[PDB]
Amino acid sequence: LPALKLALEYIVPCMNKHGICVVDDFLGKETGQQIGDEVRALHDTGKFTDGQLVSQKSDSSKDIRGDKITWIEGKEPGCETIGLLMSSMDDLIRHCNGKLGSYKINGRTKAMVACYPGNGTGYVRHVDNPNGDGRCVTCIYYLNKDWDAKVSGGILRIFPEGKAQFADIEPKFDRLLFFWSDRRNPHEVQPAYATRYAITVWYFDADERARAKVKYLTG
Amino acid sequence: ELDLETLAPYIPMDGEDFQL
Repeated sequence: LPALKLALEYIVPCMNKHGICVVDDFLGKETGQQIGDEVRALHDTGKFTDGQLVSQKSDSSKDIRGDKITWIEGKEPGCETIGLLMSSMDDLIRHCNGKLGSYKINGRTKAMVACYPGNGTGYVRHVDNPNGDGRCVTCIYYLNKDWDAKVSGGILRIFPEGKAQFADIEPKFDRLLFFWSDRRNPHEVQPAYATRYAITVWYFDADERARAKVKYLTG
Repeated sequence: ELDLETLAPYIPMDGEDFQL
């Protein structure tokens, strides 16, 4: 899809008005399937490890999030289509430069490839960036062909602040989602009863990320 | 109130971030 039009005429107004934006059929079936195969190859070869939290304390991470993950830069062998996904995400964000709130987006995390391996795993209600670590936009791509949420669950429920309805996002094949990462969008992954895959990148606001890095580097 | 960072998904704080 042409990035300029999609960014400026849809993603920008949707993000500013609602803080959440869904783009269905982002890359098309062939590319989505190739991504699914690359992800399943990562799973099958033991690459995933338990998802972790910003601040680890007495409780097991698995009491909080039951997913297993790996980080992808985009250039690894066997991850070329994930890299194309990431570049397509980046292209949309670059065409949004300066139009997403007051943020100035100069960078992002690596891609987090995540799997909830059925069995009722999920993620308790939480905020992606509650204390100002730099993350301003969460971008997620779903690649679950044949997902039937009424049976397998796995719905991402977002509680956008100040709204009269919450937002239920099925983890549908080839769906791209953006939302503000801060406290405006508490959210949860409801229990999944089938293997559920998603790829996430978080985009950074330059000034907030600089302050967060200064805090980390000074203790 | 609960420290929400104990529920937030980890990202690396060191190294670089990917620059756009």
